Amino acid sequence: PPPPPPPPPL
Amino acid sequence: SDLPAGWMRVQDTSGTYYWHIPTGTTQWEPPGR
Repeated sequence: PPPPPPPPPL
Repeated sequence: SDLPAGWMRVQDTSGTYYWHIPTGTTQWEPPGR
């Protein structure tokens, strides 16, 4: 399946 | 559709952030309307 959205900034 | 073209709202445990699909940018600040 398509990957999870990118993570947010730190 | 309440965000500028290309943006989506993502929820995580700490809150909601924003993802710009064309670039892969993510940010905490709302990208506008």
